[PDB]
Amino acid sequence: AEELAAAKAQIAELEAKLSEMEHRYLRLYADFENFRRRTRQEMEAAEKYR
Amino acid sequence: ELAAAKAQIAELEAKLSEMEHRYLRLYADFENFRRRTRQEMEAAEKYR
Amino acid sequence: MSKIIGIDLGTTNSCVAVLEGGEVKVIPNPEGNRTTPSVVAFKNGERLVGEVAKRQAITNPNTIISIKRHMGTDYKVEIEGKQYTPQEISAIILQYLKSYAEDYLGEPVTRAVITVPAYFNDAQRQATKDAGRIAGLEVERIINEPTAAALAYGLDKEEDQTILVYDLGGGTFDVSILELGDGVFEVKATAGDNHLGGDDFDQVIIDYLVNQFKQEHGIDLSKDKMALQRLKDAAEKAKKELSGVTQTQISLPFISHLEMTLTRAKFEELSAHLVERTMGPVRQALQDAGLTPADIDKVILVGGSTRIPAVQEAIKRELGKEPHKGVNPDEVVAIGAAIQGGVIAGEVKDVVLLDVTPLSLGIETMGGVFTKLIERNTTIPTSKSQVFTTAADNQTTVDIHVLQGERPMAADNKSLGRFQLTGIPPAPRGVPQIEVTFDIDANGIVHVRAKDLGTNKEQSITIKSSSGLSEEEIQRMIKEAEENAEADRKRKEAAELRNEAD
Repeated sequence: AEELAAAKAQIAELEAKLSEMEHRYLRLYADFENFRRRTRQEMEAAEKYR
Repeated sequence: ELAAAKAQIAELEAKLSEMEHRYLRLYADFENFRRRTRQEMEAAEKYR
Repeated sequence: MSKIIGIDLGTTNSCVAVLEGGEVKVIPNPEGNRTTPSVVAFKNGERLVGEVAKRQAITNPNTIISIKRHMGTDYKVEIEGKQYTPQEISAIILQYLKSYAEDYLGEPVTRAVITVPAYFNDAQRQATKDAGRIAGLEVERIINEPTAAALAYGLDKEEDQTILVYDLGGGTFDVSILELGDGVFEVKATAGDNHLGGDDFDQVIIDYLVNQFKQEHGIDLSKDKMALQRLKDAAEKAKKELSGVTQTQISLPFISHLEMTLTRAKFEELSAHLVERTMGPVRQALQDAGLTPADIDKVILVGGSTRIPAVQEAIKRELGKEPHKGVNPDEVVAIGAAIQGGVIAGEVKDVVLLDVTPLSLGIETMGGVFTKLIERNTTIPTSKSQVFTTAADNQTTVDIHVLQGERPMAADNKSLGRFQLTGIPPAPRGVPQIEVTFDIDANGIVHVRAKDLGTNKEQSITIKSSSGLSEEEIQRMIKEAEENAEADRKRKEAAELRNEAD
């Protein structure tokens, strides 16, 4: 009865933390993966204008 | 089902370790870029 | 998703900033300007905004100049083809700031946050979230300038405390006294001056200057505006110099020419009068709160013109201690706006530790010549891989020996690993490929692999300590490489390419 409940209880807390886990967890990626492109134009800008 | 609850629980804790790791290697690579780039733009603007 | 982008508007001081990774970032504008400013215009069918709007301002019907004064007011401008309101004009301030943060990042920011005054209340500080969403960029909250840079830095590690800010506007002054609610900010006191600041400073320079030139040649200055521009600029220079530097001069020559040796304590006795137009706002705060100059836990330096030692020699002898200078005060509102911007919609609790590598790691070439793969200082959770080939024709097997240090030599370095690998196929030297991935985890025990290709037979090692020892012992060696300063004489074994026989 109550023996059943902690199942999706724990499950709950877990995937729950997970959501954030995922999100933040590719935040870093996406950003660094952006500014490699950044510095990627930064050589282009220093190619004349430096 | 019964302890398959515990099974996924496992799965997810596991993806906790697994995840954080997936991150700290990230922190590694990210912060690491700097030494390099800084010095790259050094040599860029001494000459030219 | 999307990152929550800062935009402050400080009425002639303004910025839109962001956070990429673990370091706080101050954006660049379309103009070469580190920051382009708050004022704008219009014309037929086409808008003009920023530093590009503002010099078409003394040349064209449309210029709005520091509209900060009308936010939260019933103020309505009569302008061509429709009269206008502070909101619709600011919608364009941040429409342009939107296209500009977009033409920087490429990963759009819809969600955004603002920097307002600490004095403001339900009327105008709503006007912020509202006009914030008028341009189209939503506001996930509105900070206040002072609690903002307070949390650009940030106070929440620390304990229940008290503080007073320093706002220096563009020709406005302010300070707002604050306290910690052990996780909560409520701004307590407010003071400052409606016109005082950097431009005024430049004009005491231009004033004593022009007055002194009428003191010599009898010939007056201010009638002439390329001359006076020359003045504003060169005098700004001498200013920030007096701040940093111990002595100065100004080369303004081919005037029509003034060449002077610019002084510091004359500029100081020049400027040491309005530094007590501040002490007024300051101590008026000290009474608005009730707690004496001796009641505070931390205090700060903000604004553009705050970089000179004038106010700071008025303070070190005012409140007892030095300010936190750990910022680049000029833009210091912008980033602050986004700090929590990414504390909300984004990353949570942060160690950011073992972010460095003990030493340059490499291995045993050509009988001990040491080549690096890993350098020093390198974020630990990483691994680098490289593949050598055959010493000599028919190497039936290859031993592996790895070093840690800098000095390019065998026992001039610390023997780390020694382990070997056999079965290689017999054949000409240099050809066969053997890989070694130095695989460096975060936690400090380092794995290292070497494996043939064509074999796919592989031997690797799992080391233990990597250090086992202390700081001084290492740095005594980091010193030691320097100390040796050319044991590089082993370019002698570099000419041992004599090994080649043909």
